[PDB]
Amino acid sequence: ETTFQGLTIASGARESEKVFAQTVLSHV
Amino acid sequence: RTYSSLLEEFATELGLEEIETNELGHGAVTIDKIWVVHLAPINEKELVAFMRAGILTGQSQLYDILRKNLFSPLSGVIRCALDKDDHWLLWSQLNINDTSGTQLASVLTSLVDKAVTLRPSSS
Repeated sequence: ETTFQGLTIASGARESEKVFAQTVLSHV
Repeated sequence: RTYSSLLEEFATELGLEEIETNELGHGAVTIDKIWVVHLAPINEKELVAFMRAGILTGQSQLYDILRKNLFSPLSGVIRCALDKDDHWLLWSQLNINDTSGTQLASVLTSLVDKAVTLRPSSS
């Protein structure tokens, strides 16, 4: 975790968001 | 450039140690604890950066977005889809070799800004 141009940012995501991404990516 | 070296560049640009990716190269950054920008290769030459934003506010937004959904000579252009629940899905599609850590960071900040509204660094 750091600060970048006013945003707090970290590598990673909650699992449901990863699931959502997996869904979108699997339908293109 | 490779996909993985591009992600290294992007991590360094942002000041993170690493943007981890799963088996298929899917990675993510969490922004202000709540937003998530996802990164993935989509074909041999291209990647995407994308996020789910909020529910559509009204018919007015659909026109606004469609009036702007025009071809561009620029790269890192933010485009907008709707998901099945009328949430905005904000996305940019980029060439792995043509992009930089800096442009990816601009994409990230533009994605986040849109959501709200709805080699050395070149910053």
